[PDB]
Amino acid sequence: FQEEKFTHLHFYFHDIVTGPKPSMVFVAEPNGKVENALPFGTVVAMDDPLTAGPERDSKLVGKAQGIYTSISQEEMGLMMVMTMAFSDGEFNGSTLSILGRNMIMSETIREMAIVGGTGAFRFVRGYAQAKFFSVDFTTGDATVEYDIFVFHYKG
Amino acid sequence: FQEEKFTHLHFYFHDIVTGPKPSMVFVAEPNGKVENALPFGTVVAMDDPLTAGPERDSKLVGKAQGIYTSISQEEMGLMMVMTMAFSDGEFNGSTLSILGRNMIMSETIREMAIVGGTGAFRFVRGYAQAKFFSVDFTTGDATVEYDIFVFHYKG
Amino acid sequence: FQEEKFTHLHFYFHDIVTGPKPSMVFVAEPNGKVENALPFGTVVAMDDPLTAGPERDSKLVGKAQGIYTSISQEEMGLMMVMTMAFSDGEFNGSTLSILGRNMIMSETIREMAIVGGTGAFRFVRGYAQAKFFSVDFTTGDATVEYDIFVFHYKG
Repeated sequence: FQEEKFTHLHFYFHDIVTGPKPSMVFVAEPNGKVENALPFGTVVAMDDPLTAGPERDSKLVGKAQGIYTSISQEEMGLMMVMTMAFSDGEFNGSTLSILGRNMIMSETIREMAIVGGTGAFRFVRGYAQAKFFSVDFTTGDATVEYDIFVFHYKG
Repeated sequence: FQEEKFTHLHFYFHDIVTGPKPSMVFVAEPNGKVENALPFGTVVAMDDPLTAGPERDSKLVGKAQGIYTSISQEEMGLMMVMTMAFSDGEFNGSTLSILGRNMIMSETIREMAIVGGTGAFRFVRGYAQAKFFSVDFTTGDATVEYDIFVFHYKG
Repeated sequence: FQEEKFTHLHFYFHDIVTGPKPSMVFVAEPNGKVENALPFGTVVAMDDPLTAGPERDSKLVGKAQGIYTSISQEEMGLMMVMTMAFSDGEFNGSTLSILGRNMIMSETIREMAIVGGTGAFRFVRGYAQAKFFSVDFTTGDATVEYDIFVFHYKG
């Protein structure tokens, strides 16, 4: 391929459901609630911290902001529609966009396309691989390890 | 163009509204219901079978999973935000992403960009053409013929 | 880069909240209403005119159709999930897709990736820059200047 730059991004995504300041909010629950899962059709909006380490209080490097939707009638699976926006590193203000299926119950390493980027990631080509560091299905709290491989151009 | 592989995909998308196990669910209906249409602002989540033939019981080849939104005040038109995920063929586990307008009342052949892909379709370039095989606007039941033309790389 | 065509698009986006025929509708308001802002998790569907000039009654060149979501807990910021569809110009029926963060309170020039296109914009590569012409946060009425730079191919 012809891109001028390659970058490996590695960080941890936190969906914080419990506690006094959750990172998300239910947008729609057309099938109500069920224990340990999000019923088909549930939509959640997220403002989720991205950190350098698995720990919530490790260095904040960005936010994953968007919505996820429960899109499977047979198991819990999510559609992620979101940006990853970076704020304390080598591409402050730059973003990556994701529109990807996320089969959190049946795939251990989950691939999502990078469908766009801005700033340093204008015209980006790339992909993301997500895997759990920790998940509690009774509450929804999750810490998700991301590796993103992006090919892009001079800023 | 420079891609190493080309694939023509051809299948049928089923939005099943009637019957004992619909494939979709209303997420939001801010303008209620109207006969034979989805009012502006309506959002539906889908877990829609993709089959090799027009018949519902023909070979299941994947699922179209995501949301569609009624986005026109003047006619019924949809925005599709979804993945197509393939499960019984040459690219099991691979997906394609669509973020496209879908003017089901005023275009007979409807083009939607492939905005991303995974697995076999990592780094994909392509487009989809959709046209009705059958539609019942009084219920919403629809069978939609898809041709997708994708350019991609070795797995 | 290798594209055969380049096009500079310039137009004005109107989100019309006040008046007898708003261009949008609230889809979900999980955190209710607040003065001068859209609370985190709010989703709006839009059928927004695109015009050649800042004036609402200047030449209609297309529609921006999709949803925007309030995705920040700390300031008002939007995720745009939408198509721009053109109707009275050099690419009638063609569309561009956007999946981008839109930090309307903290960035004066806001970049969004073009994540796909159709028709004349099949296989497009490009980006959008948005900046206010006018905004009234007490009502939500906004006129937004867009420049879009797209690289594409013969039709």
